[PDB]
Amino acid sequence: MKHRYSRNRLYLNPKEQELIKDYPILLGGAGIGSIIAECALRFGFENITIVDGDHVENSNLNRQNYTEGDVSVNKVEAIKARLKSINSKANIKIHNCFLTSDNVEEYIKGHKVAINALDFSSEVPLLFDEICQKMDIPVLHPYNLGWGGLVTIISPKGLSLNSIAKKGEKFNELNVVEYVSSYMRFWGKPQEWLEDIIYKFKNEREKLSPPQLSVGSWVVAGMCTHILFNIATQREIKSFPEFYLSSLEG
Amino acid sequence: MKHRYSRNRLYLNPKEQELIKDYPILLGGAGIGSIIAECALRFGFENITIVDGDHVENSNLNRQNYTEGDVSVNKVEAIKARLKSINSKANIKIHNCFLTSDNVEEYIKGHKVAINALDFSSEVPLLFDEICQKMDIPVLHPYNLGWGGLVTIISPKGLSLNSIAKKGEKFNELNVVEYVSSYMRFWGKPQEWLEDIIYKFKNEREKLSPPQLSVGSWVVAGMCTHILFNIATQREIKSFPEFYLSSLEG
Ligand SMILES: CCCCCCCC(=O)N[C@@H](CCCCN)C(=O)O
Ligand SMILES: CCCCCCCC(=O)N[C@@H](CCCCN)C(=O)O
Repeated sequence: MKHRYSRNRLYLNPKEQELIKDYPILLGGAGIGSIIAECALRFGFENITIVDGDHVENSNLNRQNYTEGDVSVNKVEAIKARLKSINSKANIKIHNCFLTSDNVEEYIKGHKVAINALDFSSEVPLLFDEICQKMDIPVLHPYNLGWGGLVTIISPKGLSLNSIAKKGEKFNELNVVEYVSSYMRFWGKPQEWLEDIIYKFKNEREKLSPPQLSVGSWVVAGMCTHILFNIATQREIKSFPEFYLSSLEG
Repeated sequence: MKHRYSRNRLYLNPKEQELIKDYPILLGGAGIGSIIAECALRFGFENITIVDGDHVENSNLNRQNYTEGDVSVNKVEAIKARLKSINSKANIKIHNCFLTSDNVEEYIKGHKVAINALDFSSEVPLLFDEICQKMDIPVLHPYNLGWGGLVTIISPKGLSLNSIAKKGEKFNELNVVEYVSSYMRFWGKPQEWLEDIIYKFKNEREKLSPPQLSVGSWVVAGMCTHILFNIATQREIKSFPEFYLSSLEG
């Protein structure tokens, strides 16, 4: 293995390090995804495509991979600068574009795995998954539950997130999180912290974006890197409606 | 709360955000601690002292908070640059020196909590904890278990790591990790992945440094930030001999 991956030994053999080096990852969303990209790059995944159309905002600094100097810059330009300072020989391809129903299929082509970190206020979070399923591309959905990291993998031949959507209202991250907490309580392991923050968020007078913490960003980035390593080396993983939830109490 | 910590709301109230802002943290060791430092800084902990005498090497980039440009610079110089580019008004005090029996007490004095990330090949890992107990400074011990993050907190009036050290034989991180695996198995939760890497590492022909992965580093950084927040806000915590273990498998 290379001197950069020296301490990866025993956990990974030389042939696995080689395999994940060129494994093409598609990253939709450079918010929580900017933390995921660094952890995955340092692990050894050197072929990452990042698509995001937002700019770096002040409020990102509590949980995303940007600096004071990055504010007002395209997230994709900023995270590529960061990633290429970690690994100059890395293959980091960025696109400062929003995903739409018209362009999303062309971006997906050519990748072996995808990470759906798209805001539900755009238009294509679920269509993205539908297209990936058609192409044998498993999809990681990472969520920042503040204290917890949540990941579920949409597998090509399995259920989609549609199963938790009601046909009359739009579907966002609050539906996934309400699904997860309800699942946990039903099966005898309630996450009262998660139920508490769901309750607090719903009863807010003003309508704001969900809160997120650096802890959940860092934990979910670790989970994704492990899941990516498992998919690339064809080790077993749980697919939706199953999920991975990781927190200080677990 | 500044607009930088805007998305921290509900999880933290404004009075909690202010408290951790000036909460003096001592971080001994800027390796795994460099990942911990960023996650805690973005969370709102703005008063961090970092002590480490090593320089940045190539093998650090697979799991530590450094870049190719940082290589050959004092780890403490690199991590202060990284952190201060995230938050210019942060109070980041560094010391480019190894801790010894003579200097370790004066570094500890003045902090409310400490993170002992000191290599067990130095002379002061256990003495570091003893002084903190004498001063009512709880000590977090974070460990990188590859796929897992492990944190144990030494509380001032509780058991120290001495309890698992053997009178007469040398004590290193493998003793801590072997206690955790044995403890988990004792309780019917064997971590066979963890037991596997211990076996592989012990039966290594050559004597090398333990492997570590970016996955555990990112996970343990999140755990430490949650634990730090709980200690500052006087929320209950688990003390050694109990510990926190977090992995995808759990
Ligand atoms: C009230 C507590 C619930 C918190 C909601 C989760 C918010 C979140 O994790 N949002 C990601 C987008 C990923 C979505 C993938 N379908 C981001 O803002 O990057
Ligand atoms: C064979 C598997 C066992 C792995 C050993 C754990 C190594 C580790 O986590 N070492 C930290 C130092 C923190 C120590 C705190 N008392 C570092 O190298 O930063």
